Amino acid sequence: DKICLGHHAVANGTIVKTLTNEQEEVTNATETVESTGINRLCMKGRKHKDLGNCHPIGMLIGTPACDLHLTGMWDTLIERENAIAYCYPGATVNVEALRQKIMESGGINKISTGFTYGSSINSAGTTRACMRNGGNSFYAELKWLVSKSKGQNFPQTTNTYRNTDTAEHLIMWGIHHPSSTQEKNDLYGTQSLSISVGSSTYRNNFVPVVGARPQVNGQSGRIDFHWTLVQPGDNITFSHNGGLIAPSRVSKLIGRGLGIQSDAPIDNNCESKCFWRGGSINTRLPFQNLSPRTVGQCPKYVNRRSLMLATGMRNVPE
Amino acid sequence: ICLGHHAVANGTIVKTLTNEQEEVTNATETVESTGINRLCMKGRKHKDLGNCHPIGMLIGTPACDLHLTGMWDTLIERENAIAYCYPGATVNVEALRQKIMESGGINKISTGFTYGSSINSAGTTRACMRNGGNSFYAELKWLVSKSKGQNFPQTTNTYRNTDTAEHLIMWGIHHPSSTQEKNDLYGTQSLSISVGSSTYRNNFVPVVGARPQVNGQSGRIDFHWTLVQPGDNITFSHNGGLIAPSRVSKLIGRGLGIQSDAPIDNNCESKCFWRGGSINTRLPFQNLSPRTVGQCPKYVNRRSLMLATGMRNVP
Amino acid sequence: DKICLGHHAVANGTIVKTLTNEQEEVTNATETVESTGINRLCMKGRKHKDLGNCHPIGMLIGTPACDLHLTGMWDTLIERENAIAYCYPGATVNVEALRQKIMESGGINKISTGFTYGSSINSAGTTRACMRNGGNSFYAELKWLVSKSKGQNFPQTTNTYRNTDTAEHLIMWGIHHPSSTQEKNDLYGTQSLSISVGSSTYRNNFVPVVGARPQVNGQSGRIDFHWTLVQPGDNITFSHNGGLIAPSRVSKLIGRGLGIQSDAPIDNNCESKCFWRGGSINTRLPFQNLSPRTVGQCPKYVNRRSLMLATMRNVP
Amino acid sequence: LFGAIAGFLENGWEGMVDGWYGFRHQNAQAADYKSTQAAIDQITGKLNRLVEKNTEFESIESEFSEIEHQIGNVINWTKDSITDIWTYQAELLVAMENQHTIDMADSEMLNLYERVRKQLRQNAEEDGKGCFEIYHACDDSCMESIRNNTYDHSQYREEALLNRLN
Amino acid sequence: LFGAIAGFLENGWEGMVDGWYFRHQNAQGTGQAADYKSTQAAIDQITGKLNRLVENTEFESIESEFSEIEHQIGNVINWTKDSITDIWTYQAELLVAMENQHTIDMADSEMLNLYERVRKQLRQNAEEDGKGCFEIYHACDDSCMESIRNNTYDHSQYREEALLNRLN
Amino acid sequence: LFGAIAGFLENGWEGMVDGWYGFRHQNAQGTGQAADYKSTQAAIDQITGKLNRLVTNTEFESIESEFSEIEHQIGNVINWTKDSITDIWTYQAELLVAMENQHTIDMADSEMLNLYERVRKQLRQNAEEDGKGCFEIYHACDDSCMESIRNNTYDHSQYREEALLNRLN
Ligand SMILES: CC(=O)N[C@@H]1[C@@H](O)[C@H](O[C@@H]2O[C@H](CO[C@]3(C(=O)O)C[C@H](O)[C@@H](NC(C)=O)[C@H]([C@H](O)[C@H](O)CO)O3)[C@H](O)[C@H](O)[C@H]2O)[C@@H](CO)O[C@H]1O
Ligand SMILES: CC(=O)N[C@H]1[C@H]([C@H](O)[C@H](O)CO)O[C@@](OC[C@H]2O[C@@H](O)[C@H](O)[C@@H](O)[C@H]2O)(C(=O)O)C[C@@H]1O
Ligand SMILES: *[C@@H]1O[C@H](CO)[C@@H](O[C@@H]2O[C@H](CO)[C@@H](O)[C@H](O)[C@H]2NC(C)=O)[C@H](O)[C@H]1NC(C)=O
Ligand SMILES: *[C@@H]1O[C@H](CO)[C@@H](O[C@@H]2O[C@H](CO)[C@@H](O)[C@H](O)[C@H]2NC(C)=O)[C@H](O)[C@H]1NC(C)=O
Ligand SMILES: *[C@@H]1O[C@H](CO)[C@@H](O)[C@H](O)[C@H]1NC(C)=O
Ligand SMILES: *[C@@H]1O[C@H](CO)[C@@H](O)[C@H](O)[C@H]1NC(C)=O
Repeated sequence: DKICLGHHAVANGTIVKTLTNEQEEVTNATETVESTGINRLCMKGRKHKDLGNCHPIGMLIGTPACDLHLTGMWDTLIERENAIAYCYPGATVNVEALRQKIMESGGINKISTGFTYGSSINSAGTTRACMRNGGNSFYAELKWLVSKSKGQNFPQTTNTYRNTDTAEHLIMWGIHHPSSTQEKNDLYGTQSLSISVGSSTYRNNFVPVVGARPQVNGQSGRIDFHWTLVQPGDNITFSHNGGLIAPSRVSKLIGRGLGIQSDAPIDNNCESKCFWRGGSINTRLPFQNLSPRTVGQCPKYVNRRSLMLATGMRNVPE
Repeated sequence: ICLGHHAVANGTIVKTLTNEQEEVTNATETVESTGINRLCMKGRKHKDLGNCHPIGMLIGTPACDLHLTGMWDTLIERENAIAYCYPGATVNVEALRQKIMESGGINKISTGFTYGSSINSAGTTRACMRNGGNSFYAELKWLVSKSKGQNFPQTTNTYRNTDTAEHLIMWGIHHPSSTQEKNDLYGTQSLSISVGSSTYRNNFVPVVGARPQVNGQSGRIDFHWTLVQPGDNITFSHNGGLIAPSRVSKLIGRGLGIQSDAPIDNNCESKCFWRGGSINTRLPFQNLSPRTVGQCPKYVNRRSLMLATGMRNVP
Repeated sequence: DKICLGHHAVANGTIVKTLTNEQEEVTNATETVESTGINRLCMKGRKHKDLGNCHPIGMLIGTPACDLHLTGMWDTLIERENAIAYCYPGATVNVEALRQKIMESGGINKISTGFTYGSSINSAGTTRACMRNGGNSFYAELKWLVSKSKGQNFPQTTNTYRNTDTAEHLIMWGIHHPSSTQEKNDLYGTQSLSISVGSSTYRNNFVPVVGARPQVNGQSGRIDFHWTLVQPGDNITFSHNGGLIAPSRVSKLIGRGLGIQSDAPIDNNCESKCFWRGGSINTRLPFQNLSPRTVGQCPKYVNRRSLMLATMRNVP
Repeated sequence: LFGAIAGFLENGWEGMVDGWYGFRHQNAQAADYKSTQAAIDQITGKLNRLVEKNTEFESIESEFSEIEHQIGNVINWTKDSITDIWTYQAELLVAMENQHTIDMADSEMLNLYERVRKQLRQNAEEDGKGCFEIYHACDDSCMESIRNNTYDHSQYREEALLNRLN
Repeated sequence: LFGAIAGFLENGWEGMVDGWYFRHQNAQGTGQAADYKSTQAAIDQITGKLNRLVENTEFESIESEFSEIEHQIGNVINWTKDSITDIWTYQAELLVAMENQHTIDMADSEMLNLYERVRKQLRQNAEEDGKGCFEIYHACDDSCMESIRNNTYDHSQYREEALLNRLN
Repeated sequence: LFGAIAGFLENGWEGMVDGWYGFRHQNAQGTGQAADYKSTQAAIDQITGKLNRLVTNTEFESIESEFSEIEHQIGNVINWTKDSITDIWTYQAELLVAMENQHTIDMADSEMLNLYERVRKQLRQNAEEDGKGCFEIYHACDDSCMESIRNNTYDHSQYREEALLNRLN
């Protein structure tokens, strides 16, 4: 005649780690690190734009690939691995800043510069390297100004964009660097070329430079892109002897949105807020070990396979 | 004989490792809040710049005449401080500004540059004004031909640092609004300004273009600066466009730099400051501002954290 | 009749730190913060490379002091305080980025550019500032090009290096800047000078400039260095009227390495994984006191001289 | 560490699936509710604290385009240090709260072994087993009277004293 | 963790002042007193915790408040500072939670300890009802209760007269 | 936290060196000192468990040149980052050490309380406790019976009668 006080035990218990003991068996535990994430991009609850093979810069300049992304609004902007920025070979100055600025946006609106040109200017210049449909073409937001009659000197020109908005506008132009000392003469004439640009907050000048270069996309020439932010009430003046690739329209970045770099397939059933290069992560758990590098509302990444949080007493039986 | 613990009618609650709602007899908070919105400059030999920008000290904009020289253990910059009376920009402006803001003092040493009689150094603008009249940067001179339209003569001026500490030398380049007002000021010459020391080599060409009027001025003056080591000399070989240095600046020691629009209370001490006011506390954590300066407590994203100073309360 | 229960104590008790009491006597305690360092560089089990007075840039351009370090294989590269990069007074654009790039390399290889020059060009220009074997010389991986006749105009010239490797290549060229007009006219002629570099992924235009400056190593001229990466199956082209310091060989940074800037001399019988400016660190402790700037797989730097850890309450 | 588990108790009962803490008895098995509830509420309290913890972050480093080398190795060093810190925070967290977990799971056993002790009072005696010895015939009603926590030591002292001293 | 405060002591007394941790009955009347040593022992530990709390390396500015900052580096700074803030926040919550758990549980301990010194002192002469009260089987004048608080109490003095009451 | 170490055991035994935890007795023959293995070993094992936890690699490269100068802005943005990391880690070190020490001391105290409890339950009725850590033994205990208690072999029942008759008179 007696009474026994005891604790319960399981058949198969799980091991955890403590202050004083490694390999401490416990009745139950739950992990605090998530090692599994969805391969797909989970975009439910988020109105988003997918760029595919369109690079963000392209939106601002009008690369054919970005035709269906010249304007738009979005919670979330997704960029892909080999997206095209340039049809005509070139580069952009401080490109990473600009690209980031675009991924930090929640939409783009475009606005005519209202630029008009002299009769001695051919403002419909095109190129084999920038194809729309089957036709020779060019960047949608830019015009390649050449002298209407081959070989004459390009006239001294002046175009001033005037901003009448309550927000700043991003403006982008280009500078042509020909391949042959002939090409130059056939486009802008033989005169010394020069392209000054200037607003209340920006001053710069661009000399075109003929040089022997390898052909990229069947072109030895090069267009280098330059961009600045034009404040409300601010005007910006272009003064050019020829060489200026000049903006037809101008870009207003609008709102705030989450930029994503990835190649994961989009999915519209799954909910998430934390994204990385392959797939997405949604988990109650505070910690994670998939990606060291992640975007948005994300669980802190730790370099461990597992961290079991014990959910009960010591496991000890017969 | 019976045993028992105390209790109170009304208890303060604390978060706990297992319980987020645990009633306790008393407690104290571990975060600071609603700190003093003012600038506590007790003991600190400070210097309020007002409308004068840091760089303005260097180039001597009129707003900064009271700040051309001096010493200080704390430098306060106000939001709408004027860097340039004459419209322009500075190359690597942030590095200069931060350099100045970690400085304990500025001393001016005259360059000694002298000019021939075909050169006019007394050039001024309405953009820069003292006594309600046209003036210029008090530490620079604007060089133009004495005979309007003529050619600026090729000129050489070498600042020689004969100190035992490095000096910071600033100069300006003038980019004219139009081809006219260029010829007028410097002539029909091709222009060039090459600067060279034992540690620095750069070339500058004044550029002509149309631009909107800032401060009623379509011209531009961009600024540049380099360090000249002890026993090192620096040479300016120029043709027209150079805004020459008449003096040169030496930063002396360190000094804490504060950015703030808040008023200076001279009768309180502090170790910590942000955009508005100062923070004074023993507490390790605060939530007034993510961006602080000085011997500050850590910033935390919580409106409150309660530390139980007492046992669990059971009424 | 008693049976009793008790614990041990000692005469000397170790004071430790707790949550509720700053100074609690305890039987025994140990340190968790290392304060002692080797004072040597432990390169055993590491293929290492002590540069001496060879700055990593010099391995690219071919500075005399770096004659022993023009090509190599290593897993650890050590730079020294007295390293030379420029025998002839000049500068390099993006110098720190490039140096860090070299310091992350696990080897360098050289490849000829195959550049040739017409008989209006002296390819073998030298200087006093770069001594090799006794006598005037110049950067082992570059050629200084001047008119063969002390007065004549340097000829318009075009040289193209084509990358036919499966790996990126790191090309370096220089751009001389004479002190005077006289000097200028003597080296390249009275004509207006211009250099231009061009590839698929790169495009630049350089122009020499005459100005008066002080003399460094008895030289008032300058040689400003510039560099770029050149992708496989691509051409890089130089078009110059003179003033171009042209590459004779290009560099290929191979692999990964650890880059250590240290005063300490090498011990090739030490094993180690954590280093700093003087010496290295071999400990089992998790924290460290020696230096806030260490490199490699090192314990973490704490701002505390001592942090003692109790190994019971010692009451006597 | 309290005495109860991995101490004077040598074993835990696999048979008990109904609760953490239980009663067994020879007579002529059950589990206590309140003790289990007390011991599980606190596992759910830091399960609750753990599951909900985050600031919005953006992509400073880029995936598809080479970044400037100096800013890139500064970003890599910063990230690597934040990762080390959070890994340490993590391991410390789980080790601390596992320690607390087990120590408590011990404490909630002993707290109500000390209930039973002080309820039986002088009507029973402490053993090496941890499984109390009753000297008087308690039916399933007496034993239920132990577990419900209403009872009367008074009603049995006169009886049990006679069994302890003869 | 420990048993007393939330386990078998079923509430706290408000009337108690200048003490964290005594009530009797006897015949003369009822008097209430608070034990000095246990409470000071707990309070000292709490003060130690606070002093540990209130015991800062200087920082310069890295963001320009009043002017442009280069986008990319500014983003780097925002990421870094928000990250550090996140870490420090987590540390703050962790410290406050564990400090609170330790505070409460340690105070509970400090009660239990007194309960056990008293039980080991009264020895045979008394009994446990399990609300932490002790049943005294031999009256006890106010001076005797005072002796219980004082720790001057000899157990063998009342042992026999008490044992007899225990048995009958 | 537990009554034993700083409470009802006022002092420790310096003379005893074999173990953290021990038995000392007086009987008609003499007085003897011995150590209880398991009680000490548990605590030693948890201590060395801690030390084992105290002692992996992540490889960092230099971001600060020491022989070349660094750009200013990035330079002290880096000074800022490194000072912040250093503050974090030093704070971590102090917190870790303090809390781990508190747990260590209260652990040893717990092990002592466990030994005391084991002995008390083992002795049962035959002995009584003064609040000094010792047990008043009211039946004469042979040294063989002394390390009968120490072994835990000890059977209370065999002496049960004698102490009882001694107890009530
Ligand atoms: C005609 C002659 O040789 N005269 C002797 C001088 O050489 C010598 O003076 C020093 O000249 C220095 C510059 O000399 C070089 C150099 O760097 O070594 C000579 C190089 O062959 C020349 N290389 C090329 C490719 O042109 C090089 C170059 O022109 C400049 O470096 C370009 O900036 O210059 C230097 O200016 C010294 O300061 C100067 O004293 C004197 C003294 O030994 O004796 C003369 O008879
Ligand atoms: C040194 C010098 O040449 N100072 C001139 C100055 C410069 O020529 C000019 O700023 C270079 O860009 O111009 C000043 O006049 C400018 C002023 O002239 C008014 O008449 C006009 O109506 C205004 O719109 C404005 O352009 C000047 O004050 O800066 C005169 C000064 O002497
Ligand atoms: C931008 O250009 C406009 C016009 O060229 C300038 O604004 C004008 O303001 C003046 C002064 O009141 C008026 O005389 C004109 O009629 C206005 N024109 C128009 C169409 O609005 C404006 O000052 C320039 N902005 C800057 C910053 O230079
Ligand atoms: C680099 O130079 C080589 C050689 O001029 C170029 O490749 C040649 O490739 C083209 C087409 O691919 C052939 O028609 C030639 O016969 C090749 N020449 C030899 C000798 O192999 C290559 O196109 C250049 N790289 C770039 C990117 O312009
Ligand atoms: C003192 O502590 C160290 C570290 O734990 C240990 O090696 C040593 O054995 C201890 N001293 C004694 C006498 O045990
Ligand atoms: C500086 O100038 C002085 C006088 O002209 C001269 O003695 C000295 O050599 C110059 N210093 C350098 C480094 O050229």
